[PDB]
Parts: sequence; structure tokens; C-alpha cells
Amino acid sequence: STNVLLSLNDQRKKDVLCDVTIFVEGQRFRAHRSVLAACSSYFHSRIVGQADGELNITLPEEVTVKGFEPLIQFAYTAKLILSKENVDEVCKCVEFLSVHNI
Amino acid sequence: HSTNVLLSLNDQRKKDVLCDVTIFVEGQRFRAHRSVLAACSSYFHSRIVGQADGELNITLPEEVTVKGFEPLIQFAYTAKLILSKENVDEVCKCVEFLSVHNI
Amino acid sequence: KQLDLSSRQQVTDELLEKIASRSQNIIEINISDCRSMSDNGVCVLAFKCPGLLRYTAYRCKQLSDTSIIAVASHCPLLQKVHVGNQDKLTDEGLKQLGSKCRELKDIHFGQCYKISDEGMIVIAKGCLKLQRIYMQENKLVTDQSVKAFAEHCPELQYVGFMGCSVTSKGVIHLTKLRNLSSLDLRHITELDNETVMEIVKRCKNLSSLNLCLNWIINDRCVEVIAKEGQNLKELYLVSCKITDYALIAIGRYSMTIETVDVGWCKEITDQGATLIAQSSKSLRYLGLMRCDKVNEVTVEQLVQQYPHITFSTVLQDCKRTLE
Amino acid sequence: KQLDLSSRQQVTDELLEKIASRSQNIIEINISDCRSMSDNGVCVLAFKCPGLLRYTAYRCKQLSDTSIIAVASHCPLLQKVHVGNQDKLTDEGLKQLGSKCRELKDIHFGQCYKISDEGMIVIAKGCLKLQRIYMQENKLVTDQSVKAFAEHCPELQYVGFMGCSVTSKGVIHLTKLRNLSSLDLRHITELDNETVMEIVKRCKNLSSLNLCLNWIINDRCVEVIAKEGQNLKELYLVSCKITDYALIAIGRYSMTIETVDVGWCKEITDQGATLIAQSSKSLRYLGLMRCDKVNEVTVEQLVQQYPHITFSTVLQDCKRTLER
Repeated sequence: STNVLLSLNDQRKKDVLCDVTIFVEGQRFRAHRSVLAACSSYFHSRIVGQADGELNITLPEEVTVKGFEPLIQFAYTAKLILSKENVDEVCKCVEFLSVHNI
Repeated sequence: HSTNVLLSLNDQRKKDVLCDVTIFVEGQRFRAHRSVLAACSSYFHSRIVGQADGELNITLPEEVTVKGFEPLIQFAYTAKLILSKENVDEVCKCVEFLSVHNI
Repeated sequence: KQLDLSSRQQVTDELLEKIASRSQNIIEINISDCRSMSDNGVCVLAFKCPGLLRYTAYRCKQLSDTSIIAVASHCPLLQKVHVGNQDKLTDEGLKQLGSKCRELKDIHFGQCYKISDEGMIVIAKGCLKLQRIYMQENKLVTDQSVKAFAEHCPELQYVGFMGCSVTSKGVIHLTKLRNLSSLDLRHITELDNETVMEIVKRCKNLSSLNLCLNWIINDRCVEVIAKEGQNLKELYLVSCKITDYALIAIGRYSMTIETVDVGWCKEITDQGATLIAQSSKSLRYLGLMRCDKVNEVTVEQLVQQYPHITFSTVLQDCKRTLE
Repeated sequence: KQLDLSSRQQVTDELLEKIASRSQNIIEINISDCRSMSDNGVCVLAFKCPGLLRYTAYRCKQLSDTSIIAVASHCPLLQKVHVGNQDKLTDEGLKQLGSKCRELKDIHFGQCYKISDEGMIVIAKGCLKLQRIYMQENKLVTDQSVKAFAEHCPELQYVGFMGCSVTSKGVIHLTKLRNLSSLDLRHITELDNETVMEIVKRCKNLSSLNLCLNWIINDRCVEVIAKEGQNLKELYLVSCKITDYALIAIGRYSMTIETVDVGWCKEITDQGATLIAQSSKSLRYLGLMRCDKVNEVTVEQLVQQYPHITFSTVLQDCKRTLER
């Protein structure tokens, strides 16, 4: 639910009880298992094939960290925030991070 | 910076004074300036540059919806948007478009 | 005698039966943005129509076309027909409009995308006193809506067909009449440089050309427009794929002009504005727009460089605008 | 005996001199997410290499191919070589790894886009004792690594080919050996129904089939896997253009199954799921998610109706987390 979404959001922004770990350019996002499954079919491709408690994922060099940062908050809040400097790489509203056909 | 100019113009706009170009949507009047809408949406420069009148009255087709329309001007001014998942489709063009918009 | 009843909303539905009581000189009917009167409520006044000249009605969506039938069939004299955003304007109504009142000299049929070709020929055979022609993105306006019009009235001045469905061949034709004053091409398919060459060498008198939002035009057209442009006073170059080099050519080779509009161009230079500032006293277009990267030198130097000028840009307009 | 030095960051530079101070039997080297040592830092230990068995280094990006050269050149014995996403690893070192120790039995070289073909030939010739195969979205690995790789050592049990550039013309040949248990053909180019039938019927002893993110497979291939897949226990259907009628088909014609993953299917039937709810006896995997086409009666009633279904929606992985 909505408050469930917010509670999961805060628990993400506690750095505690995080399942999936996204490794982009040494930077490591820590997020859950179910939410990134809800977000982008590319990730749910690489998760559900494993029941491991701890997971690891890397992303192609094409996907930029600057455009990558807002996407996690997008997934967690279901909210749209954008700036005029950073649009072209997200120009499909299916968020089109480089490769990236869902 | 010129962004200071933009913010000052925005605050002046949000007083219903010094507003030059008036947009009309099924009765709602949204006031704004003359230069900025020319810089933003190519449908608007078409109807603007051809006149030198005092008070302008530009109407928009039913194709453009109000609900997405309010944040359009906001992103024209301050380049910041607020939006949730229910009202996305009539905006999914990422080059603004949404208007005619064969470029 | 002077209605000007625009933006009157729901104050006027049947009261017009009292205005037209002894007054027979209604010329200034203006009910734009009307939202109260209906078919019969406009038909009662259209019953008489004594010598109407300046009929104008913008954005009367609910208005029917029987009203245009009645206003055209009860007064053969008419001079201004500025209708507007009224939708569902049938092409039957224009038929009887142009058949009955054969004197009109000023039109405004923008944003009616069902008058694509027929209305042209209808008031193209008979009507000959027309002076100002204005449309909008009126879809399906073909090239056969153009050539079969300019052979009948040669005294046109304002030619307004922005964003229509026509090709360069029709605009090649308009070189015939030689009194055209202002040109309103938007969204055409590549009016060529030879075509503008002939249309300007033929039509010496020409005040304003738009060419707003043309992507296929080149820099050489404006290069040569100043080679022969004597009376030209304003160019409307927006979203044009220019090399931003015709500006020096028009600043050198043109001696009578005051406005040049370079709008949605991805390149804006400070040196160009500085050169146009003093290269010509008449060519002043330093109204910088969409210029993010700039310092604060202008607001600190041009104050004492130009102390007797109050300027005209949106940047500097801080005195009148507050009033 | 058990190094497990994973995620040591910048703590291990020269220390390994006393962990193996007298040691001659290090077999559990796992330095995954290493960020401290250098080529010297691996070559100092690589001098001896006493009987290494489970060499592993995930995401050790800074280490070079000389690391693999030294670690494969100094011990003919190796049992697990699961290196990680480490880049700038050419194929010349893998040549020597195949040349020296021809007894390796388990590999993992995902996210190393330098092993397109030559690594396949070199550790396909001499080495034979291989058992598990897993790769990642490593392109340029042409279809030569499949036709030619089922030729030599037929005992392999795990196969991993997600996101590679191999053609179905090699997928034809995987029907050879009957030892294979796991498939990872994610991101492939239209395996036929005939291909799926041959590989299922010949390879009777098959456990897990991946086929994730494949568009071109119709509903019929899934319709017909189940008629002969007996010991198959899980299938991973994601983003496939199925018509959601093979669900009842696998609930009718397949009884030995407990795990099935329906991925990003555009159309999901509710009545078919209703029938599968009571069709089989070994299915409690109701991880309902992306459930726009769902009612509030089945999901409200089966919570207490069936105490054998736990659910794992985002609504569920919060109570369990709160309990801990």
C-alpha cells in the first residue's frame, strides 16, 4: 500500500535490510528484491532465477551514473522529478537507460 | 545569472501583473509573458510573432490537456516538474511535442 | 451603434431586442468569446442586418452556421468578417456568404479545418474587393486552394495561410499581383531561392514576410533578400537552419530596415549583437532571449555608454511594466 | 584452509606472508570484491600455488591477465575458477590456463567480453572434466561455442548462456549429451518448437530451463515442453509472447512440477490461474506482483483458505522483515 511504499522507502534509506545490491562504477545502491522486480523487466530477469539471500548485479558501461541516481528514487516513490540538463538519456518514459529494451 | 532573470519573471508572473500573453483553456485564463512562451513551445511562436498588439489571446486545441498543461509552463520557467504515474501518457514525448508536433 | 460585446458571458441572451429598436446603423457588432446567445438569439438580430460592415466573432464554439447564412443573406454589404475559434463552421455557410454579399474586403477564417479548398474558390470567382486574407493551421488546404484564387483579385496586401497543406508551386504563382504588402507563410515545403528572387524582384512593395518555423530554408535566401530588399522592414527567421552568417550580409547590403528577428536559433553570439548595436542606427535587435551564458557587463557598461535610452527589451522593462 | 578473504577492501597488501607462513595446502581462496592488492600482490602468492582448488575473484577489476597466467601456470590442479566481472582480461591468459591444467571442472566467466571464441576452443580441447557452465551478457561469443562445445566433454550438467551472441544453429546440437541438467538460454534467437522437443526428449535428465527474456517463442513451445518433460522442476518464462493458455496445459499434462515463473507477460488470465490454483498438488508460489488485473476476493480469501500459501508481494516482504 501507500504507507507500505513509504515504509519500504525509509527502510531503503536506512541502509539496513537491503537484499539486492546494484554495482555501477564502484558505487553501490542497496535496494530490496521485490521493488526492482516491479520497476524494470531487465532486473527481474536477473533476480528471479536465483533464491540466494544476497545478490549482486552490474550494469552496462553505457548507462550513466548521473542519470542512474534519480531512477532509484523514481522506483521507490513512484514520483517524477526532472531537470533540463538531464533528459535525453531518459527520453522514452520507459526510461530507456542506454541499451535498454524492456 | 539569467536564471535569476527567469525566477524574477516567474515571481512577477505569479501576481497577475506584468503579464503579456494570456492562454485560454475552456474558460481558465493562465497569464504569462511574451518572450518566454515564444522560446518554449513552437506552436506558440507561430501565433505570437505575427502580431505586435497589446493584449494577446491564444487558445489551445482540446488535444492539449489542462492537467498536464500546468506543469508544462512550470518546466518552461524553472525546469522542475511534479508528476505521478496516473497522468503520464498524454505527456510521454520527452521532446515536449504534445502540441502538433511534427518537427 | 457600438456593441463591442466581447467577453460578456451570461449577461446577454435576449436583451438585444432592445438595442435594435430605432437604431438602424449597427456596424460595430463584436460578440467574440460569446457563451450566452444561441441560434435564434442571433437570428433575431440577423433578421435585419442594416448595412453591416465589421462583423467579428472569435471563439463562439456554440455558434451555428445558420447564423452566418442569416448575416450574409440579409445584408449584401459587408466589410470585416473576423470570425475565430468557432468550430464546426460548415463550408456551406461560406458558399452563401460569398454568393450573397459581394463586397467584403477583410477576412479571418483561421482555425476552421473544414474550409480547406471550397471556400477559396467560392470567394475566388465572384468576390473581387477582398483585401486581407487570413487562415490558420486549416488542414487539407491544398495547392488547388491557392492558384485558383490569385487570378481574380490583384490588390491583395495581407496573405495569411500559416501552417497549411500546400507546396512551393502555388507560392511561385503569387508573383503575379504587385501590390502584396505582408506575407504569412508558415510550414511550407521549401519555397526556393529562385522563387523568393522572383517574388521580391516582381513585388517590389512588401512590408512583412514571416517564414516562421521553416526548417528546409537555407542561409542564401536571406543572403540575397538583402541584395534587392529596398522596402523590406522585418524578417521573421525562427527555427531556421541558418549558418548565422547572413546577418553580416544583411547588415552590410541593406540600408532600409529596422527589425530582424532571429528567434529559435540554436546559436546566439554576443559579438553579433555588439556589431549590430553600432553598425546600424536602424538595425537594433539586442533584445537577448534564451541566452543562459552571459556575464553582468551589459547592465554595468551600457548604462553609461547609452544614458539617454530607456530600451525596449523584456530584460530592461522595469518602469512602465509595473503600471 | 578457508581464506574467504572476500570484501577485504584495502586491508590486504603484503600480509599473506603469514597466513600461508608455512602453508602448503591453501584451497579456499575467495578474494571477491578485492580492492587492495596489485599484480605483485597476486604474483607473490602465485609463486608456489600448492594444490589450489577453489580459486575465485569477483569484480577484482584492477587485477590483470598476468594474475590468471601466474595462478594457472603454477598448479596443475584446479576445481573452481569462478572469476568475476573483472575487465581487461584478454584471451591469451585463458589460453595458458587451458594449456597447463587440463583437469578443471567448473567455470564462470561472466562479463568478460574478451573470450568470444578463442577461450572456448582452448578450454574445450584439452580440459574435459568440466561440470558447470555459466556466462553473462558477453557478446561476440558466436555460435561456434555450442556446436563445438558439446563435441568433447559430454558430462556437463549446468549451462549458462544469458545475453550472448550465439545462434540457434548451435542450440540444435545441445540434444547430444544426456548429462545436462540446467539451461540458461536467456536472450536467444528463436529456438523452434522442434528444437525444444528434441532437446527435451533426448535429454530426459533435465532439471532447470531458463529461456528468460525471449519474445519470439509462442505459447505452443511451452504448451508442448510439459508433455515430455518429466523431471523438470522449474521453468523461467519472462517477457515471452505467450497467450496464457499453456498454463492450463501444464496443469493438465504435467504433474511433477512445483516452480514456474511467469515474467513480464502482457496478458495474464485470472480464470486460468483460478483453475491452476486447484489443478496441481505441488504449487504454492503465489508471488503476486504487477497485479493490475486482480480482484479483491481470491487474494482476500485464499490467505486464510490455504495455509500452505505464503505470498511474497511487496505487501508481504514487510511483516517478515519486521519480525526479524
